[PDB]
Amino acid sequence: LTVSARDAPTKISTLAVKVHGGSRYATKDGVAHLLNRFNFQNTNTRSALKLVRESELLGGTFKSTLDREYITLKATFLKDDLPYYVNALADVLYKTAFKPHELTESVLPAARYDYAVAEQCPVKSAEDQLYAITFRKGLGNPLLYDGVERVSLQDIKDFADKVYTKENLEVSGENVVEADLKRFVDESLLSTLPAGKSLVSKSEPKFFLGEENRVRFIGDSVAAIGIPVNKASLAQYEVLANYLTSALSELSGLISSAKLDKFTDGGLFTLFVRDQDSAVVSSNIKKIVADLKKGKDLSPAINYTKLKNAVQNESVSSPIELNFDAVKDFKLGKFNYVAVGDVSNLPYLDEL
Amino acid sequence: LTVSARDAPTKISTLAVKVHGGSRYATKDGVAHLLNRFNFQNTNTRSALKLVRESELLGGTFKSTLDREYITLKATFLKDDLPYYVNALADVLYKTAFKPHELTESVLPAARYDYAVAEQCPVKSAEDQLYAITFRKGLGNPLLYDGVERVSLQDIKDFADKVYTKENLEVSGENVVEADLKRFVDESLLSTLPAGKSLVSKSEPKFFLGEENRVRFIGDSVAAIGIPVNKASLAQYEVLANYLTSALSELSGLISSAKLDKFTDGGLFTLFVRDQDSAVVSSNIKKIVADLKKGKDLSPAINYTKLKNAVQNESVSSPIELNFDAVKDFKLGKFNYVAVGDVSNLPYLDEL
Amino acid sequence: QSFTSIARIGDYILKSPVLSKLCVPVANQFINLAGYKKLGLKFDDLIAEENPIMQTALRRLPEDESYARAYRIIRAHQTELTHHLLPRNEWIKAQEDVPYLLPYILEAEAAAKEKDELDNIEVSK
Amino acid sequence: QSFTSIARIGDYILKSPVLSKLCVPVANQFINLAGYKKLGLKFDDLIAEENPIMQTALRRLPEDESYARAYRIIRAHQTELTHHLLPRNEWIKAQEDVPYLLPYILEAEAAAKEKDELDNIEVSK
Amino acid sequence: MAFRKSNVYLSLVNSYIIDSPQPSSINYWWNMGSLLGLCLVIQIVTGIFMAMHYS
Amino acid sequence: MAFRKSNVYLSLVNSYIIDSPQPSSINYWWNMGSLLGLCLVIQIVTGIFMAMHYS
Amino acid sequence: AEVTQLSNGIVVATEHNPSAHTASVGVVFGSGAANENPYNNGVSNLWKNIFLSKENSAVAAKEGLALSSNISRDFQSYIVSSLPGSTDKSLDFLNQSFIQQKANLLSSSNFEATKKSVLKQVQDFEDNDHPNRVLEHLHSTAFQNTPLSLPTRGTLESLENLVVADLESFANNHFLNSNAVVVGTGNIKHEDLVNSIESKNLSLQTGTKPVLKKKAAFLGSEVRLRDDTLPKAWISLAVEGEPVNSPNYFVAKLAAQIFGSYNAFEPASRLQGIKLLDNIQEYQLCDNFNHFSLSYKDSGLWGFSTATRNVTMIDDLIHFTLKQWNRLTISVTDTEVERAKSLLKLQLGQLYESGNPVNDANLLGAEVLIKGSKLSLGEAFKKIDAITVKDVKAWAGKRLWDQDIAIAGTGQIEGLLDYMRIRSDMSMMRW
Ligand SMILES: CCCCCCCCCCC(=O)OC[C@H](COP(=O)(O)OC[C@H](O)COP(=O)(O)OC[C@@H](COC(=O)CC)OC(=O)CCC)OC(=O)CCC
Ligand SMILES: CCCCCCCCCCC(=O)OC[C@H](COP(=O)(O)OC[C@H](O)COP(=O)(O)OC[C@@H](COC(=O)CC)OC(=O)CCC)OC(=O)CCC
Ligand code: HEM
Ligand code: HEM
Ligand code: HEM
Ligand SMILES: CCCCCCCCCCCCCCC(=O)O[C@H](COC(=O)CCCCCCCCCCCC)COP(=O)(O)O
Ligand SMILES: CCCCCCCCCCCCCCCCCC(=O)O[C@H](COC(=O)CCCCCC)COP(=O)(O)OCCN
Ligand SMILES: CCCCCCCCCCCCCCCCCC(=O)O[C@H](COC(=O)CCCCCC)COP(=O)(O)OCCN
Ligand SMILES: CCCCCCCCCCCO[C@@H]1O[C@H](CO)[C@@H](O[C@H]2O[C@H](CO)[C@@H](O)[C@H](O)[C@H]2O)[C@H](O)[C@H]1O
Repeated sequence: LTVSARDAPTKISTLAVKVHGGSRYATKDGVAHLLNRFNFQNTNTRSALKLVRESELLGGTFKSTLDREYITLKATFLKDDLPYYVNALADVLYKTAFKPHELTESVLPAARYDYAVAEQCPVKSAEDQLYAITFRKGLGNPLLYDGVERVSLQDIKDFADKVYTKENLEVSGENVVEADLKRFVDESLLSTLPAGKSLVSKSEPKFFLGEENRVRFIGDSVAAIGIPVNKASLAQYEVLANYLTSALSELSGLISSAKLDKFTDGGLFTLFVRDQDSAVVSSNIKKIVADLKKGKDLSPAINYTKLKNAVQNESVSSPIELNFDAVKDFKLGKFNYVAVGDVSNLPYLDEL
Repeated sequence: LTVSARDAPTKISTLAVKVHGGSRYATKDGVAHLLNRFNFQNTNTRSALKLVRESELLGGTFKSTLDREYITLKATFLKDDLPYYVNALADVLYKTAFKPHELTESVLPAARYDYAVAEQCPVKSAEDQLYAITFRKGLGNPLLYDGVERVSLQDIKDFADKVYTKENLEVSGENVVEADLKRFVDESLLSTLPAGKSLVSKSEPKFFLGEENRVRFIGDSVAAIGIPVNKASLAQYEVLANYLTSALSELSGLISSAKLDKFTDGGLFTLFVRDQDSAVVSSNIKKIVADLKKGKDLSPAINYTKLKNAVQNESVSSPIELNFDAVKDFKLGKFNYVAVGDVSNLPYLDEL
Repeated sequence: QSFTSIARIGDYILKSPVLSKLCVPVANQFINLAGYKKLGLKFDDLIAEENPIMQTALRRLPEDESYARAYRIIRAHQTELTHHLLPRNEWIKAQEDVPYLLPYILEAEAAAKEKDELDNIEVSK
Repeated sequence: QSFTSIARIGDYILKSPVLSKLCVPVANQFINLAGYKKLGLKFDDLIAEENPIMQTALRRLPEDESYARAYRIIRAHQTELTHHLLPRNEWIKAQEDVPYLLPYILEAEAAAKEKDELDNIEVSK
Repeated sequence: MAFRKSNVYLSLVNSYIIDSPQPSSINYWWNMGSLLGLCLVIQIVTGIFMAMHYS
Repeated sequence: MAFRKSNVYLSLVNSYIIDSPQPSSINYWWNMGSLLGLCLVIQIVTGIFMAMHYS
Repeated sequence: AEVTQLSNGIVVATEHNPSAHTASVGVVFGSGAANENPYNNGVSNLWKNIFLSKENSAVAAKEGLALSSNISRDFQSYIVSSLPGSTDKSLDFLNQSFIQQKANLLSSSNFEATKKSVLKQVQDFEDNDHPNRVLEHLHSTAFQNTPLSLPTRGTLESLENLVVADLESFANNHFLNSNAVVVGTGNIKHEDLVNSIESKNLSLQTGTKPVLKKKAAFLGSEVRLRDDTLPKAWISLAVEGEPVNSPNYFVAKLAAQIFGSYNAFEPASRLQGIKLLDNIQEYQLCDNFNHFSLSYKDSGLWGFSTATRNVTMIDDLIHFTLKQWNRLTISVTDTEVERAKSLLKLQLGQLYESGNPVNDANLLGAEVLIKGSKLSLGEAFKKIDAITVKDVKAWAGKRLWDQDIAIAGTGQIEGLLDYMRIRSDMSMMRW
């Protein structure tokens, strides 16, 4: 039961409850999405309506974000009302009602909406594809619920029991006094939660290389590549991502997006090329691969990536920091590739 | 301008104008589909309405079918009315109007329907995938129009120009007097057509092996395998398909469908495992591949494959026969695989 | 009258041995004289549904019971139009005359009540 | 009266040097006095559209011309309600007063007449 | 569709007197309304004709 | 939905007299209809009142 | 279509086809689902399935033979397919399967598995085949409590109550020589098949005549299987039609051809010369429909089946169709009759002269079992060409005008009005 907090003399604070139950832990496709979507619905003693109306009069709002790793219940409110929000979030984990009607009336439609929005963005279909081909069921699980695998009300409750346990979550505070936070947390229904295990793995996940998947799609075409990275090798990939997404690379204008998704047991580097016509996409992805295969870096972007990594002051437990001062060269070895869109006119991993 | 026919003393005749314009020849994804759906629409001298109304009074109907190889304009009618139907088919290839309003009012809606019906059956999706990974732009072309690649009216007219030529077609008559058929074809606009160049490739197409692609789908899951076969190696794959489907193989009740698509330059053996639940599709294809790795056949299915293959009475252009009188064993080397449906719980190629 | 109100008064009587021994028998008599069971209907099938609370409740009712309700209703209109009663072996028995919709109705009523209170809360600064 | 009929008569006159020189000057004057061009309308914009033929013709009209027809009509209604005409330089010119919809109307009519003939074909044995 | 449904006037007659969905079980007590319509007509018709000879 | 559109009676008033979409360019000649309605009401009301003193 | 038939106790009938490439030999019995009881219903479908059993099929596959079995209302068939020369071996398999395997195929392992198969098979049909399930209920309500009402596949209730004893009793009463016809179609010659039959002998199960009962009777009625969870409304409606051998057999078929079939999604189908199409395409009253003139031994059914997603205009679909039917009695035009003649010929052609030997076997057997010999197209075409407008009107005046109807439907049929409203439209008002 971890509890951290960084104080300040501000008017607003922000409570967070990081639960290790993102898509990577989903026993069934989309079950993590549905649970995340179920958060803040009725609890056995307070209704979703009561919660909203009450928190509004206080001056605070809630939200539950889903990650590939976490399910984060977060609250933003006027500093002095801390215990209220500590308990509200506590009640969500300990006694969410899970009424059959809430699933059909609020949850399913919201997830249907989340999916609908994402379904129109090909880079997200590619990101899902990348994870799937390199981690065949680990973090490779679909991020959202799409109905290809039916999830019953019971499956969602089961997953709630599997993930909502003391040893599997981290309570975090911002502009909050750590003394009271720990006090209020122990004083809440958090401490009463059964302390299960913690599927947070230490051993590096099994990965795959040389894999490719193609999906026909109407709209923009997108060619992307994925690369599994070590728990130690992720330092150079962090600068690689920034280098390619900065003015230092004469090919940053050739790529839509590039980043390094970090986890405690490794990470995944992803680079996407997106454009209206397949011909433009093809040229870029080829020019990107060739220039990276003929590897080059020399770290002229070590100070830059050092700044960009710092402009992420929210993770009260982010990965390796000083690992930047090390390694400077880079050469594109093996990787994974996906083609979304005008597939019949996109490059195959074969010709890359 | 090959013209064949086989007479008989019946009441009904069949006229077919085979054109090497199947999906395999499509310059853009789906143009072959649209062109097929455009046949029998307005011609510069006779409208679609007049054709139907007049042909009904005569005693016949028309139809245009799309293969992976051909676009067949068939016509069934009362024997003594042959010239009318020879001229009718001729006008289609020669003076089809291609009016912009026909594309929006009839053609596109019909193609939308074809795609809509096809999209609901997962084995057809699996079959398109097999072709797409084993071959990559000829035989691997999508069979139907899906809009991922926009096709204009002009593109349809261009493919018509490229495909409808004297050298690229065969006039097949069934239950018709060959002497007269040859006479009417020459007298018709069929012979006035610009002599082109037969698009048929004599040499075997390039192919790929050990390829895999996964497609998420709501409904029945399907695991399928595709194997490219040589021109001389096709007789054994033909009896394999009949073996695996007959009561001679214990694993026939484990497979939904299995066939060998025969072309003049080779073929593709397709085997599909379809079922409501993924656990069953997994165990089956798993057992199928495992048992096929153990090279067996002995050929007890030779006289059976001869009978089954003899049910080609309507086909007036069937491949090599004499080949069956040989080959008794079948192994199983490298092949291509596709998973459609509950992908997250279907086998990968690695584990087969 | 709200079902919450009916239940409040009814529970009170049902918990009281004195009132319960006095009223329930009269109520049992009333229900048998009512005769809806002879038409094959359960009491909950008789509740006027043209109001938001009942529409909410009927929406939430599980599929299987909903199909069952529909049958009892259709069968009843038919029986009533022929001016007959159903054969005894088709009459709803007391054991079967269960308040299947009631819990859904009480739930819907409580939610609307809270929503009404929250819509009209006063604030004390 | 159908446009097929109108075109037959007008073409005869148009093909005849005698009638052409006697009739056309009259028609030019008729059109100028009509004043529809002073409101920014082309003659084809004037065709009453509440009938099958016009609807299929208007549906078949390319998008670009349809957007322009739409504008000419809205512009006309606005000018008319203000009881003015358009500024001189906004008037449709004789070269712009092109029969853009006629070919579509004639195509629809020819198709409709054929359907009418085919729906009533008599058969001689 | 049928002329009784597409015509501006007939569609009114159709919706109120022809295709109007009635509960399968309404008894004779539901016949009183049509009877009141008859009464009104009877009263009006007879009244007008008498009105012609009244002072 | 606004009460004028939802109510059974007011919705008729609304579709004919309130939200009825009129062509932007109709001129004063299109004012005769309403004037004829006024005429009918004038005739009926003045007539009924005179009828009270007529023989 | 050319026949040849001889006898020697066992009646043999063939039809040579020099351009066949294969040949089919088999036996067809003059007993189908209409010869079963409401409690042994499905026993024939059961026989069909054990004949096509996995074991039995392997024994034929090794021989280069393909099996086929069709269960209908009046007849039942078991056919074997082989190459033109292997015909001698097909008769051996037939003789082996029906004059030796009286307990081979009826083993506890084979039976219980087959029973289990046809059970799931029928459960699926009843679960998903809406158009055929509806058409089956049409027969069920039209000929209720009569031979013709029983579904060819049988009911799940009687299917799961069947034992080997039920299969045997049916065989003992129907699989008789007097109720069968050995059929040979394909390229084989007549005076050659009979020899191989004479090559053997015996008479196991002969002399006995099949059983008799009550005749099929049409009753004006309806069966409604409403299911609001389905995306469509599937309905079938018909009047009492014509039995095979009726003087109006071809007239009734020509009448059905007049209204024909239609698929709203196929461009050419929308252009047919059927007046009804002008009424149903404006608001798109249906996705498809098809008229039919079903004919059996005792009675027939003339009508149509439709599928529609326009669940709010079903009354118009029915209204317009029945209003067109009225025309057959009072105003059908010469051209409509002539267009029907042409197309009937075409359909009769595609039926009787397909390149398929198994289709011709079933048609040959089923027909000789009734009239004694299959009808030639030449004669059929002559009867068709002789049909006049008056013939059609006289016929419609008796089978259509103000006659009782049979209805069946499933899916979203709330918009399908009551019986009387439908029955009323079978005629028109007149002075
Ligand atoms: C002074 C001024 C008077 C003016 C008013 C005149 C009109 C009177 C209207 C009567 C009325 O509304 O009574 C309705 C009750 C309810 O009845 P229910 O439950 O719906 O019917 C079941 C039917 O038998 C079904 O049966 P049915 O098959 O429809 O035939 C019914 C019966 C109807 O007779 C009538 O005319 C109805 C009054 O026909 C006969 O068998 C009679 C043969 C002589 O009918 C009764 O019970 C009547 C007693 C009050
Ligand atoms: C006869 C006995 C019984 C009948 C009594 C009732 C009489 C009413 C019938 C008259 C009628 O309908 O006339 C219609 C014409 C057409 O007019 P238009 O083209 O649409 O108008 C453009 C407006 O000036 C716009 O201008 P405006 O801004 O709407 O003001 C208009 C004008 C309206 O005057 C009226 O009373 C309307 C007739 O007000 C004025 O500025 C002048 C006040 C005298 O109005 C005319 O000017 C007549 C032209 C011959
Ligand atoms: C709802 C419709 C009507 C009702 C309830 C009604 C009722 C009555 C009553 C109770 C009387 C006296 C009856 C008597 O004892 O003689 C009466 C008389 C009369 N009514 Fe009406 N009336 C109606 C409509 C009409 C109409 C529309 C007219 C006028 C056109 C009319 C004209 C007369 C006349 C002329 C008398 C005098 C003759 C007589 O005594 O019957 N009535 N009416
Ligand atoms: C008491 C009698 C009548 C009343 C109260 C009446 C009322 C109306 C009303 C309110 C309108 C719409 C506004 C307008 O155009 O003025 C209208 C339109 C119309 N009326 Fe009348 N009307 C009457 C008699 C007639 C007569 C006698 C005719 C023709 C013989 C007629 C023909 C029309 C036409 C054709 C329109 C549509 C005009 C258009 O929109 O271009 N009306 N009427
Ligand atoms: C709505 C159309 C109506 C029109 C066009 C109309 C027209 C007329 C005309 C032309 C006269 C003769 C006027 C004269 O020269 O004195 C008249 C008289 C009369 N009308 Fe009407 N009228 C109408 C409605 C009514 C109604 C509803 C009543 C009700 C009873 C009525 C009652 C009378 C009476 C009592 C007289 C005689 C007294 C008089 O001369 O004004 N009218 N009407
Ligand atoms: C203000 C309201 C006053 C009266 C309300 C009463 C409503 C009943 C009206 C009766 C109309 C019957 C028409 C039937 C019809 O069109 O179906 C026609 C059949 O009509 C007939 O058979 C005629 C039977 C004689 C009708 C008796 C006339 C009624 C006496 C009038 C008294 C009323 C004041 C459709 O018949 P089909 O469906 O079999 O093809
Ligand atoms: C107190 C009255 C309350 C007002 C409610 C009005 C309800 C009317 C009830 C009685 C309906 C009976 C008459 C309807 C006539 C149907 C025929 C018809 O509309 O044909 C009309 C033409 O009618 C005429 O020309 C004259 C109508 C005079 C009506 C005299 C009473 C055809 O109209 P159509 O619908 O086919 O238009 C197609 C679009 N071009
Ligand atoms: C020949 C007649 C021609 C056609 C007649 C229709 C023309 C309508 C003109 C009348 C305009 C006046 C409408 C006022 C009614 C609006 C209020 C209303 O309907 O409230 C009604 C109650 O009305 C009454 O109790 C009295 C009816 C008034 C009778 C007037 C003589 C509430 O009805 P509500 O629409 O709100 O229903 C939903 C709420 N659960
Ligand atoms: C407002 C008071 C005035 C009342 C006047 C009374 C009106 C009486 C009308 C009587 C008969 O009108 C007549 O009805 C019969 C149905 O019953 C119609 O018959 C029609 O349907 C019947 C079936 O029920 C068919 O057998 C028949 O072939 C068909 O024509 C007939 O064609 C029509 O002409």
